[PDB]
Amino acid sequence: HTVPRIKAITSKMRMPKSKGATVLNL
Amino acid sequence: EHLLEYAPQQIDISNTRATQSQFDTWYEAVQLAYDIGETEMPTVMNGLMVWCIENGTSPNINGVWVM
Amino acid sequence: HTVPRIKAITSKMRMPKSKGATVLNLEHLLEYAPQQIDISNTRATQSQFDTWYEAVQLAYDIGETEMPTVMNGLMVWCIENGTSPNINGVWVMMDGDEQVEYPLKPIVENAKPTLRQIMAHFSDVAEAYIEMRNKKEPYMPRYGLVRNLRDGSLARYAFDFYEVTSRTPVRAREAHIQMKA
Repeated sequence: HTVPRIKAITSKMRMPKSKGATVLNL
Repeated sequence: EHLLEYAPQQIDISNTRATQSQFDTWYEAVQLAYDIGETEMPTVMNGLMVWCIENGTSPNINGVWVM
Repeated sequence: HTVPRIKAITSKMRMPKSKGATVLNLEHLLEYAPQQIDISNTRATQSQFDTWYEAVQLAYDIGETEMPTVMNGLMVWCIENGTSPNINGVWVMMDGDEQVEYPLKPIVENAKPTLRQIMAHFSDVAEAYIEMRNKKEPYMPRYGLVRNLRDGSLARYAFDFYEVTSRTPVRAREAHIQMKA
């Protein structure tokens, strides 16, 4: 009796990266 | 011979109701899209009938239904 | 001497079933009884109405303590006109025999799915306002006014965004057949 709620899938954003390091300074 | 015992229910051979295969595909495909466990889906379809009584059966393709 | 009674044949109901398993949950169904007002295709969902009400607040830049005033005139304005106006334009309110205007672009653009289907939240209250006005003068909304209609008492049910439920009088319920013909 918890009336299932459709799970929300948050598509993780893809920071540009070089040599395993983010380029933009958030 | 076979005709004398071939007596199916009227409920079964109709042009209104969908075949058991087509209903099975719809019920399974909805489960994959919503991603809900089979033990909890009875709840979801429990509100689907109630929602479709209060409205039509040809709504907008894009939209939501409320429980 | 038992006077045979015609036997009763109970036609067993046919639960929908997939892979030999009932789909409906009979337990939950016996207490799942929501209001008719809630599950409708006319009224917008509480989330969509929340987005519209919040987004309008950001666009107009008015404090939440004063916005009730602004929406207080929005319903009255939409009774006197339709619910599908020009995207670019204004709606008028009133401060003591003077006009103040507000842009109509934010109101009619953040109204999903349509302004009628989201402003129908106000349709219940609008009956109280119209009845109050009609108690001091002959009041008729301009929509039903110019819809070939002539009845006076019915005017409580003669605006564009009226939603119909099981408690509307038959005279009201049969009316919308002719106006929306």
